[PDB]
Amino acid sequence: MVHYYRLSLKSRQKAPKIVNSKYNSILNIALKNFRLCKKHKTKKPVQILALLQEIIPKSYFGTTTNLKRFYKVVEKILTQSSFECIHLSVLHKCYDYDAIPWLQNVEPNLRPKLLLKHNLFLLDNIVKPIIAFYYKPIKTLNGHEIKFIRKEEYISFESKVFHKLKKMKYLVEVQDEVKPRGVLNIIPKQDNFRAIVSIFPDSARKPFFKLLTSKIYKVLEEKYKTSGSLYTCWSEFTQKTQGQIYGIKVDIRDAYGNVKIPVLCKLIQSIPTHLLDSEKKNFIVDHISNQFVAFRRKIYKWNHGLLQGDPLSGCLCELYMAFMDRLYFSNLDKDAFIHRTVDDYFFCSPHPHKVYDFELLIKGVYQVNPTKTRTNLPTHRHPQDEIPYCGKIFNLTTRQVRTLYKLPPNYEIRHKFKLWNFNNQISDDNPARFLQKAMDFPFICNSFTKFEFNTVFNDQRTVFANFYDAMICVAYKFDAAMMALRTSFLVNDFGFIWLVLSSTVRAYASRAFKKIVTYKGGKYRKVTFQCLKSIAWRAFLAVLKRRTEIYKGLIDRIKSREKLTMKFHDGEVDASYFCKLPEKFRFVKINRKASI
RNA sequence: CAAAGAAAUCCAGGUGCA
DNA sequence: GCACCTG
DNA sequence: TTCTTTG
Ligand SMILES: Nc1nc2c(ncn2[C@H]2C[C@H](O)[C@@H](COP(=O)(O)OP(=O)(O)OP(=O)(O)O)O2)c(=O)[nH]1
Ligand SMILES: [Ca+2]
Repeated sequence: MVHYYRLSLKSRQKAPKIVNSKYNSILNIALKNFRLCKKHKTKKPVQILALLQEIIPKSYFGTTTNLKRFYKVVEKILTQSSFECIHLSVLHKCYDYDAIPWLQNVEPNLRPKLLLKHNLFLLDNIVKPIIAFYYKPIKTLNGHEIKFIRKEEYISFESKVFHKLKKMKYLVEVQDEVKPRGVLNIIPKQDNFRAIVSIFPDSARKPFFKLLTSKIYKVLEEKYKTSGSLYTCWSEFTQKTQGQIYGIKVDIRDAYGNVKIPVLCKLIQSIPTHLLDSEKKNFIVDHISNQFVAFRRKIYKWNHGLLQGDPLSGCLCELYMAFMDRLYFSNLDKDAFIHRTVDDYFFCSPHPHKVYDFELLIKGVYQVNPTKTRTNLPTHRHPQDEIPYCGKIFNLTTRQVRTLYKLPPNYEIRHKFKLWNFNNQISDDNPARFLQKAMDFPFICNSFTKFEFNTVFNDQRTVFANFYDAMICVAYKFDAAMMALRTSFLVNDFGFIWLVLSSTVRAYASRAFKKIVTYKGGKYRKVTFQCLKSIAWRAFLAVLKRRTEIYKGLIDRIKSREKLTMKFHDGEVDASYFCKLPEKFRFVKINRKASI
């Protein structure tokens, strides 16, 4: 039933001085060296694997190659993603049992069991504790990526921010007997920070909060102009605009923090009575006026707009922005396009000065985050025709929409994928089931929308490009799962791989084909299932070719068994885009190596 | 002083999947 | 329930 | 880098 070992540090344990009789005495040496290792702690940087080599004697491992099996697991811990696991059997399979000196008295029957127990003891009582002793795992919020930060460096960063917040009077200490609603967490955010409350899990008032949220959204639906969907707005705008489109995307700085609580309170109190009780109005006003958080053994009032991480802040920020929109961003020209997602505005017009006027208007009403502004206005510093907005890239010149992929340089793309689920575990002899979950649709489904696959404003050229890019992601997930099979399942025979990949190619082409038919428009010429299959195969080939030694036989079947010919039925499509990794995808890191 | 342990990743909405 | 996305 | 709780 229990197949997985979690890589996360939370599973660590307090080590004893010695082990009991049924554990072998060899661990006492590592325990002794472990305590001695901490007495030598230096601010100077440390390499964990080097430290373990001073802690765990070679004689524990027997052969130096048996040591490598264990340390490969540690290296995975040092480079883990959120939720990542390994198979427990990795801790005892294929070890050289004849060469482990402290097992030579145990019967051949009982050896693997004992090695699992001692390896687990080392990992849970020495390895993970020594990592946690030196480092703090920071969840970076780019996929499931984790970065390990020296504790001194993390505390120093956190103390800078906390001092700012007190100095600005955003955080004000109250008496320690005031009850807080959660714990303040300062998360690193690309050289900046995100102050959130981690809300205390209170399941008693969750139904009440859902009720209040539903009430606020009914106020919004009933009393405020409901914007068309982003897709409908772009479709109608591109259809009626004949010239060059000009446009701007802007982002509000510190959006929740700059909600003016006195204005929001007045707004809530003016909601009509049939839409919100007097008690519920008073409850919300009291709720957002008295925000109390715990931090480092003290209790603070939060006095900077709405607390990020409180469940009610979401619908209340929307209420505030809808009000701002009614006051300031309504009755705009019929010519123009506008759409707002939370604090992000996308404004376009065929008239450049109207885009300029909108920028001036938005900058008078809000404080803008100027690092996030994107525009093709010629007067601006670095104009560009591709505007990122709501996870898509809108090309103002060609009117084409492409999926936005967030892949910084030297980003390990495996951090995007959740290959292991501790609640739904898969046996080490069921590699097929592991791959089946890895190739399921939902993780990539946001690249399979009407934005990518319509032929209303998108040409076939960009429909095919969107599909190829999505299948590049799928192929990278397949590769990441394959790495997991060989290092954790220890799969020897890979016969079934050809079929899963064939079924996966066909399932994804079939999903794209249906979306293309559903969202067909005037730019549709001819899209064939066969052309989509060929594109999907070429995406896999482009990714598999990054490890041609491992995938040589697989690459060779693809080329000898599958038709890779692409009848685009559109002379504007460029075939060479489908013969190589797109540039955004060409530089992602695919080899994991510990740095700490 | 020594050791041990702790220093808390949350929320709304969306796509959907099956 | 799952696993992605937006802010 | 702090805070408890125990040698
Ligand atoms: N609880 C929570 N709220 C979030 C998260 N991401 C965004 N929000 C909410 C609160 C932010 O104020 C608002 C705008 O999102 P941003 O990502 O633009 O952050 P912010 O505007 O706070 O700061 P900025 O100056 O743009 O870096 O959306 C999140 O991960 N957790
Ligand atoms: Ca913002």
